[PDB]
Amino acid sequence: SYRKLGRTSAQRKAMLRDLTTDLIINERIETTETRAKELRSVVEKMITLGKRGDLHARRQAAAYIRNEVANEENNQDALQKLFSDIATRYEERQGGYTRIMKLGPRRGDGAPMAIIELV
Amino acid sequence: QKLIEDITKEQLRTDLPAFRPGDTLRVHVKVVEGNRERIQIFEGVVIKRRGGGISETFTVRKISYGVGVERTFPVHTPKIAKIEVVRYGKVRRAKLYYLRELRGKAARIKEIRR
Amino acid sequence: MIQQETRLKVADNSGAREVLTIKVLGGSGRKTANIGDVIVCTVKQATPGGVVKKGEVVKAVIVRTKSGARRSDGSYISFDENACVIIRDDKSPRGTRIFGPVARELRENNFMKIVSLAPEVI
Amino acid sequence: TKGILGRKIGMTQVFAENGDLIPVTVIEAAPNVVLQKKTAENDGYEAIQLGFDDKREKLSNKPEKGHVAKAETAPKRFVKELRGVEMDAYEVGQEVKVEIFSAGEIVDVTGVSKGKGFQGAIKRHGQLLPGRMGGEQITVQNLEIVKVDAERNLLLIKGNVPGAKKSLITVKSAVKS
Amino acid sequence: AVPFRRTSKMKKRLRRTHFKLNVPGMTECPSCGEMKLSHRVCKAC
RNA sequence: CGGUCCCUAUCCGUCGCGGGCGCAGGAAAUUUGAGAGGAGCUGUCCUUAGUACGAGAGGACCGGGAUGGACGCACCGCUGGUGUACCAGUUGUUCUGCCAAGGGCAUCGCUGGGUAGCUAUGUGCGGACGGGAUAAGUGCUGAAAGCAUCUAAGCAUGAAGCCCCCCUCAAGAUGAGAUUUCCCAUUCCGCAAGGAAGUAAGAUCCCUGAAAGAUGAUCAGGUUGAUAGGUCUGAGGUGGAAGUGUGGCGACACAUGGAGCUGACAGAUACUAAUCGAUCGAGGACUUAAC
RNA sequence: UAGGCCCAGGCUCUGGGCACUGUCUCAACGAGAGACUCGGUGAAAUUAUAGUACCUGUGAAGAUGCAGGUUACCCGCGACAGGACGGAAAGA
Repeated sequence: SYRKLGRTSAQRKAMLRDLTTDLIINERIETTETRAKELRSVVEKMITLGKRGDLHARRQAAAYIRNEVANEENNQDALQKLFSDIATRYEERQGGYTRIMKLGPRRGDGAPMAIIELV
Repeated sequence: QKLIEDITKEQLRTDLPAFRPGDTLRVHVKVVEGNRERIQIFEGVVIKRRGGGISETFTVRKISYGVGVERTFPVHTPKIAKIEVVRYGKVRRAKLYYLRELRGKAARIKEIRR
Repeated sequence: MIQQETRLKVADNSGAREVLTIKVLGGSGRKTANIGDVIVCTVKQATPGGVVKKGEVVKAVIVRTKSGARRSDGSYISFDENACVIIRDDKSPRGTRIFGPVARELRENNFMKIVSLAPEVI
Repeated sequence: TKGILGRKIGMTQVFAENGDLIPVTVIEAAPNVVLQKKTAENDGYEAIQLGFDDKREKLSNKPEKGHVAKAETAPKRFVKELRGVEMDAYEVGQEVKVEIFSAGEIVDVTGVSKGKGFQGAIKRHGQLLPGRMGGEQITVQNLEIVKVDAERNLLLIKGNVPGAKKSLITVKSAVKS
Repeated sequence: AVPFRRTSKMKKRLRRTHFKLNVPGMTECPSCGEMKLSHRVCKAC
């Protein structure tokens, strides 16, 4: 099935949306191991939506991506980055746009940490 | 589950019209009561179409003598001779449980024809 | 699934309009009953000019039930309310007419006398 | 006594000649091979050891390859054993196909029920202590065979059968008879 | 639910026999000679 | 002289699940069964039969044959239930600069449906057919007591008792059983006893997971590979998307178009992650007898 | 967010009828918090010592510790509530 991640039904959705947008922005994220394991699927689905490029997929993506700035130099939205920069980079891959690398335990709570990045 | 589909493909029927939940059917079910093979005809409104494959089942509702009757049939049953669709109904849904409480005019609203 | 205290409509000319079950005749631990069973009833509403009065303890057969009855061919049948027909001694009705459709399960029990009087058996 | 090993696939329906609907279970049983026959003078009892569903050579170890070398087959994933069978009419290395059975025969089916974990007393022994449920060997007797498919190696059994999907199932001829 | 009596030393030591830690699973980094958890990362290793 | 109750309850006890060692080499599978537990139930109808019997009225015993109920065990193909990361409609307010389209909050905001899994009220099956020794009883033959006598000696029958037949567990059964297959008998110290070190067959750590699961455990896999995610194509569910065009003063309707969307289901596909590694693991005592 | 109605008598009480329902026949699934595993921190009541089985007897109250027998490899984790000479109680 799917993990509940210790949240309620709405907080889980909010954290997933936030992490997806953050990974789109920064190209590489550090978070817990299970959060990355659950984030992989949604971020790959949104990359798949961006690879289409039509208006319908653009609005489906917009109904889930946060309103944040990718880079201030060109006044570029995260959605614009998704549909212009990444979709062009992964034009030949059939799936598997991410990779998780395990780091080790956190000091505060012993949680297992992991880096999730775009290939 | 392709294996099960190959197993069961030969019993699937092909002489079937296309009907939707909301349409009016006239089923010809065979009755073997006094042996003496007879055809009893059912006419009503399709309420459900759950299923998929050889397990697909549909429900038909009618009103007779003031009492509403539900009869459920498997889709591919050999106890059915033939199905013909009398009317086509415009409906905004797939399960029509709401009209099992409607009576008369409110229910016959469904008779909207496409 | 007719149980004790279940309130059923009555669908013959006997004069009873409605009944309330006292107990389910059959087996020893049987708690519920379905189409084609016999129960003991207490009449609560009745017409003033019938054959059965209000309050008597009688016997009746179950004819219709919202809970369905499944048949051998995999089909089902269901109705909109629970209906009873008043009975006496053997499996004969205490009325001349039966209103509404009855189930075809009444046939595999030896109830043809009330089956023949039904306007339509399904 | 006659039997064969397979694995469960799922449940479905079969409209029969009368037109009745009969729930069925599908068992896929590729040729089962006799790997060894135990004799009374050597083992103390008489039985035939059945092997089924060969597996990749990496998944097998050398003792398993050696044990199956006499029957001249690839190592088998599942191995069971049948008692009370005619000790002749079977040979080491021969094949017991799905045709030892025929439509209408009465059989017994044995499997392992689905696990349920730590269940409570109310659900375990309806109120006798709570504990782990499921995952135990169960036998359902007097099941009727509906149809035998030789080419796809299928048995269709009326009714339900213990076990999860794609688990091992034993189909023997009925004992009570 | 009240301890009827104190617990002796020997029973305490016996109960504390499964209360211990496990040696980690460590492999040496191809480049470098650092030790990391198996299936963990250390290019900086 | 009964009641309560309250931990969860340290301790004994009971249930479930692991770790260790043992079982004279080290391993992987398949098993016998000392012993233990479970199962043991009922209602109507057809027959014998309107039969024996009974003044009539009334009316069996036994044996068969159907159909129900309760209980037990499994399972989700069917009828339903739930199904908080599925689909749709809708109120208030607020936000993405605006229109259109969407997001947040209001019990999952409310309402109509529903995949997988889990379920009963649903479906399938069971309690059968038989055998053995008996107790109380009914008996044959027969002495004491020339006869007779259930009995003293000897032979029968005999019950929802009992043991086998059915189902399950079971070699820590320290009495530690049996069968098949694999590895072989290496190097050092110590004369001997014995002790260390690399290994063999084989496993584990670690990692991907679910048909398993509180955690251990169990099971499917680890780059001559489909274990999981993604992608592609499907199955089922909901039900006619956005944009554009047309008709209407407008709310809206129609076409494009079974359209769009789709968690846990199936098949292909190494695209991403199961990398490299490390640890453990034999060299087979003595006696007698048959060879 | 925010009252269930109707017909009665007695001035609020007793009623009666209807509606409605997990109160139950009889429970099933789902959500959260705790329980459970991992990292951090960390008490209290109680306590003659203790390597603390069961049965039948014996016995100043009721035997773990007495006699005779029967069973039982060593160490844990999670449950139950049987004993708990636990506390509540209360009759009296």
